[PDB]
Amino acid sequence: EGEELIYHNIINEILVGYIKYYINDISEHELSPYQQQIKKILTYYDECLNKQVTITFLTSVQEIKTQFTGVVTELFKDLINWGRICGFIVFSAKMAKYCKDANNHLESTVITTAYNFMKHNLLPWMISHGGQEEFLAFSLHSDM
Amino acid sequence: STKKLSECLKRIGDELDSN
Repeated sequence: EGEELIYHNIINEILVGYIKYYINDISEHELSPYQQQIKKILTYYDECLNKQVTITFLTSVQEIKTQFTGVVTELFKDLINWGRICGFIVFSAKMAKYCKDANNHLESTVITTAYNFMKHNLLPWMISHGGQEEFLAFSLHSDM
Repeated sequence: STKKLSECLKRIGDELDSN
């Protein structure tokens, strides 16, 4: 209703929306204008990552939490920046895509695990460093 | 593994955070 509503709106726009489009639960033009703009840099991050290596894994809610937590907590132990927030989002989308693929009905667990982490561990950093507007400025970068 | 994926996610994120 208050600060929770702000935090909920930010995470929904920046994280949940892209995962639901990476997952085919939601079409491309179901996205807010803010979302297809930042989709570009998330999409580009995904392709940059697929050059590097491929991901293959998860059978239980318990296994999603430990595997997801382990990676992301190691992703930000060192430092937090908008570039690795992209990787966080992207990584969250790739584990959700795995779930809807296997039709295990665990993608919901992925979204909620990523949401919880971004709220507790990332949102104070992102708010103080420009938040939603900055990630929008971060999306432009070099259009090569 | 998992520790190596992070450093991949890290340095990619680091490369995009440039300039």
